[PDB]
Amino acid sequence: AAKLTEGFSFAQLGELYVSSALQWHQEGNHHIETMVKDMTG
Amino acid sequence: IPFIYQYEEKENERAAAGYGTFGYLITRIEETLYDQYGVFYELYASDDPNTEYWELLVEDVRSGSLEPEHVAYIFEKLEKKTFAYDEDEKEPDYTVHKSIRNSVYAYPEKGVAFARIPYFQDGSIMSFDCLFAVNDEKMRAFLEGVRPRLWEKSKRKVTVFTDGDGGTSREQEAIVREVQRSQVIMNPLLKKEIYRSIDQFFHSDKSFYQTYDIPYKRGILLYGPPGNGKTTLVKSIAGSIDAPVAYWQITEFTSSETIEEVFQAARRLAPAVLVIEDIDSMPEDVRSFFLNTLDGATSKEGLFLIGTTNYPEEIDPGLGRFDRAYEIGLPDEELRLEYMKMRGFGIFLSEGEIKNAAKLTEGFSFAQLGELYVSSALQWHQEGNHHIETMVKDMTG
Amino acid sequence: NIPFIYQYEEKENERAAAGYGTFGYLITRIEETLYDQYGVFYELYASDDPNTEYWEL
Amino acid sequence: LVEDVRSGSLEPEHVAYIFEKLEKKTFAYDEDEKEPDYTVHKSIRNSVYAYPEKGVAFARIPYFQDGSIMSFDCLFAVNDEKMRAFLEGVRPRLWEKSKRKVTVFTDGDGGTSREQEAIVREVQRSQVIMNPLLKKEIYRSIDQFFHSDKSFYQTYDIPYKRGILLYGPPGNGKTTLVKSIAGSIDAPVAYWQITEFTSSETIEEVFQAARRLAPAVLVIEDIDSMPEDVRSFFLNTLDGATS
Amino acid sequence: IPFIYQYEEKENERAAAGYGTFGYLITRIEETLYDQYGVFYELYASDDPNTEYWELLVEDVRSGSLEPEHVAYIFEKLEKKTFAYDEDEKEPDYTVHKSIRNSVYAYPEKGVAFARIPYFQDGSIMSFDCLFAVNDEKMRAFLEGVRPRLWEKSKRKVTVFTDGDGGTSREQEAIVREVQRSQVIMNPLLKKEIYRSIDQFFHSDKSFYQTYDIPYKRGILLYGPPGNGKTTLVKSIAGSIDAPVAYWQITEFTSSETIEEVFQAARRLAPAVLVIEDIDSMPEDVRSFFLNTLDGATSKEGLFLIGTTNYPEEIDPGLGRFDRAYEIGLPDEELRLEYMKMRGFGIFLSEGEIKNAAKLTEGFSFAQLGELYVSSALQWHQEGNHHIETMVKDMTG
Amino acid sequence: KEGLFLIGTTNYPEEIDPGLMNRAGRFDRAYEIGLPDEELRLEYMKMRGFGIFLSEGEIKN
Repeated sequence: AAKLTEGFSFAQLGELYVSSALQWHQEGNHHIETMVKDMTG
Repeated sequence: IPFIYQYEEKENERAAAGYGTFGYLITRIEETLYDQYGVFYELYASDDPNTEYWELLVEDVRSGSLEPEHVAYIFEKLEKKTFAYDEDEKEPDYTVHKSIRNSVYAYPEKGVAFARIPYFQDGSIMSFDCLFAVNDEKMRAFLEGVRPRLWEKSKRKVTVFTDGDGGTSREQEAIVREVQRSQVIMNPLLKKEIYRSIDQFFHSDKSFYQTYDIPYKRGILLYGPPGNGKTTLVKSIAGSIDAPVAYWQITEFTSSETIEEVFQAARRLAPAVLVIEDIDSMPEDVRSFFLNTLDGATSKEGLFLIGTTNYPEEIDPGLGRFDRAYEIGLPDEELRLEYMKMRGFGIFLSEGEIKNAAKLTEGFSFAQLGELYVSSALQWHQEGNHHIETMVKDMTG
Repeated sequence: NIPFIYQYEEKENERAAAGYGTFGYLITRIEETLYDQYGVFYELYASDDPNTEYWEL
Repeated sequence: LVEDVRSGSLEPEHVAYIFEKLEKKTFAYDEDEKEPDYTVHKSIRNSVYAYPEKGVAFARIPYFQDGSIMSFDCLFAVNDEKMRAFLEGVRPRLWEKSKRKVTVFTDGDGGTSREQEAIVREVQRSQVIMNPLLKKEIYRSIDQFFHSDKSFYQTYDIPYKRGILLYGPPGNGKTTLVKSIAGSIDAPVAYWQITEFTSSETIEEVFQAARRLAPAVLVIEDIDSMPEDVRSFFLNTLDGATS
Repeated sequence: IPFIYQYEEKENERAAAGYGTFGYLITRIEETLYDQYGVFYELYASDDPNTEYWELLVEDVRSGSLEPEHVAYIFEKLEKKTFAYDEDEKEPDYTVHKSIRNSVYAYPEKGVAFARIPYFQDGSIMSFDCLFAVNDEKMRAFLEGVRPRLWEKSKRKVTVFTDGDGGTSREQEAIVREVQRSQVIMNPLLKKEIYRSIDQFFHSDKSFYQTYDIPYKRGILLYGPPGNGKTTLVKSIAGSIDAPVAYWQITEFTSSETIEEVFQAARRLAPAVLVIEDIDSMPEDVRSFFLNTLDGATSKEGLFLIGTTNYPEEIDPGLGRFDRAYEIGLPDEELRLEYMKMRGFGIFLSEGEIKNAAKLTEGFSFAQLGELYVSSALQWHQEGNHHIETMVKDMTG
Repeated sequence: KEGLFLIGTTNYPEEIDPGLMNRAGRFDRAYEIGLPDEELRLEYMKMRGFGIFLSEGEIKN
């Protein structure tokens, strides 16, 4: 994920963290790469 | 060493002005509370500037709650009755009940009592708001309980802040229409995503935020082309949340001063959702200051901000300083079809007619589907005939 | 037992409340007058009403 | 005095109440304050307090005026030398207390507003992700300025002050770097909020208040948003060195 | 002819409100002054609006001067002590001394006495300022003496006027640094010329102005490219003058109203030098009015104005309405060398090194030579090494 | 009752409201106050006091 996030700010990594964590907490998996693409979207 | 003034005061001239009446009333208020409850109430505020729990008192009395008990009137010949009716508010209240001014009330289980003591001056009738308690521990527990009561009460209401020349104006409004989550017409994939934040923030235990060490706040921006119904959507989202909702109406009077007033007032209802519609209407000289309240070194927690803009360009120059910005486009066919069932086309059309009308309404905004509904409704209510295919083709052209 | 600086004790007519003597007498007389003409009991619902609408009616 | 009483500090000592039937207790809870304080304690109005070791006492004497309740703030001392020494101790006391607060100045219509908050989320230096040699040097100049000695600035008659400017695209640790400073240094930290009401009058109030806190760190977020008709005045204020 | 009001007044109802206390205090103040000094003081101002000599009284008491004698307290139980400490001023004063309010003071040689009589109202404690004298000739000589005392005291200070929204704010400051004429680094030929005016205006007998019939005022403009140290120069000139110095800080609040306030306040310290830095920062709508105060039909005397501008173009459109405008260029080699000895390069460099460094600093501003000094100082204080030739070559590039 | 005599001054006749000029009310005549010629300069220097330190020839020069 550090590689996939070239050009991210820390605040963006932090939004990535909240969104993954929510997914992990509520559904039992994180989907980290989809969310990286959602955010470039 | 010498003294110019050598006059010697009679002991009658030592008396303190106003204290003879006031000390007498306080003594009698305490004697009366003892006679009725068998405990000793003490003064904790002789002219209380706080208004929050005094407004809770009045609403408690007005609404016939059991908890506050009328203990005594102060002056036999001042008012013993009052009414809620104030001609300046949007929604009149005609409730008649025992007066607050000229009365002593007690919350006997809480150990806290209230007296609004009348007096005459210049030239109106004013009052000292006096607060009593049986001991320090009960006084503190009462204060600690104020905000949770205000919170529960504001779930049941919507609070509009309208910025004016002096400052912002707070206005509470009845939730005449409750909003189920199934009535939020929106891209399903993005509806799912937003509600992950919303449900965690408002409809779950708060431990999540401590477990992952995540600031307890959020700010999302909803943007898109005009007429896409962004405003009706945000109200619909807000209405699905089991927490007080506050609307902030930017005006031409919005300054960095109204901003701080509104955010401090919303933050008193935390957790609360704060709706900011057309944040692009706010003056350019406060926008730098505004974005700092959301992400600066002294930004605060407890608020879920939701803003709408037609010009994402101008709000968040980094487009990014809101947490997420979501595009609301025009509705595709399935959204158009949900809309038509929710708005009540099924009144006058068969399911085939709805499915068809969803299919023919390509490029239609939600507003246009609404204007279609009203115009199609009259015809069915005027002519027994709806003529939607004729009306969609005529509204496009 | 924490001392009190102020120890003067008040004679009973120092407890009189400013302006209430005139005001309460008037209210009382207005109630008696209304009773004498209509045989029903009127009481105060507002001692200085800020609403203007029904006053202008 | 209020904060000393509110916090249960050993001095002052409650000496007496003034009126038997005015308040004996109060509570800090002010709904117009962002941090609700629910502490109940002995009343300030209607009480006498003494700092026996300092020889100074306080009475907030109530009285009635136009209906409403007011007070005289009466100050007592045992002698002139005690009074002076007490006064001379006020700003060192406020200095210490300000190390454990953050001061925020927000420019409003009249002028600036001071509020003392605690940081909503504290930030240690280890949570600041940054090039270590950039980090090291930024922290070293701050840490040298307050804890090395001023043998340099006095020897060479150089005013004892410094400023650094942090810049870059948002969301990469500027704010985080700043917030890491309040916890991390033995000196107060003040934030200055520029607004559309920022004026030369506003700039004077802030530096006078900031210099009363010195040695301190003064943070000016978004210094670009300072209005144009006060920039020159701001430069003059910076030059006028209280060291 | 008839009279509506026929009520007949008891002689007790003729009494004048407040006069019974006041006349009693004045009588006792006079009795007490007689008992102590053996003369009769009379009231000359019952609530004096003048503040100048009342401030001289307070500073006299505060500074332990012998001249004002404490005569009596007014009320036994009001303050007998006070302190100078006011948290609103930049420089706190911790002096404790006898109170002014609640006291009677006399200048017995002068024959003038002061009483600040306390009273209670709304709801604070205020005072009547009462002024007494033994006769009219002494009263007048006292008044005539006020301005010369204020003048001597303001030599020892610098007064800053900062224009604000309500009006200008006067601020007195300690002369922490005295400035000898040899520390004014400046073109020698023009230094000589300016000081001809200055020495005549401030450091000589004033008869010159009457002998040649020459208005007793001056206004010079100092201009040049930015960074030429114009501001540090004018402060250095001002600090060499044995007369009160007043700084006027134009702000965005400067109007024709602040102008008149500042000039009338400076003119009270006449002869005084009035420094006006960056007169080009003043609003264009008051500039016509401003130049009239210096040369119009009702312009006044007593002031030596010194202004600085980077835009001589905009200040004095006749470029001429100031008396002289002098260009301050960048320093040539000998000025650069004086600067380096005055600022303290000789701490860490040999004379050869100074001479050399003056030679290599062509095109250097005074500020740049200053920034060179600080950066060269650390190195010598950090590395035992200065490396000026390396640092000049690096600062140019 | 009885008569205001107005005297207006300007260093910028171009910026004058033209309505002010050549009316009997308002300003009916205007005069230019220009640089002094040599005879007038010499007159000014004498009354001013240049003769205190200058000779009759130095002043003429």
